[PDB]
Amino acid sequence: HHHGSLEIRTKVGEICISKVWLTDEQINKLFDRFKGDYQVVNAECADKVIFATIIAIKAVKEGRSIAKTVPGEILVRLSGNRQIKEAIKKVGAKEGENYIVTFGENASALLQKILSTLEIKELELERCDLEYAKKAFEDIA
Ligand SMILES: [Mg+2]
Repeated sequence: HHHGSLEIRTKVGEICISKVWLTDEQINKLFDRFKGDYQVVNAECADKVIFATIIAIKAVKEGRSIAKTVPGEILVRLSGNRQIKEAIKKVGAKEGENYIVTFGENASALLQKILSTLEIKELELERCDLEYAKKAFEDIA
């Protein structure tokens, strides 16, 4: 824009993700034990989780987020529901296949820590097909 302005950063830092199997039992222990820079979501494929996480990190940083924390804002952005309670219903962790995403300075170690400590089984990361990725992008960006 105007000559002399920043300098506006596109990068949000490292984001790590794994598709996992979680029992209700594992989901309980996860939320009780871990309080940091992660979220667990029930999503169709990985790309949309990454899009939601990027937007959530940026919106929080810019003070333009709907929810007040990144984990809350991931749920809002991934679901498209401004009400956190409604977002949780749609894309919150559910017994079965989930994605764990971590972000911030120690993203990779945190993801490893969650996975290792809870002996969580990883599944093949599933990419969104291009049709879905197009839709997810228009929905989120
Ligand atoms: Mg599901």
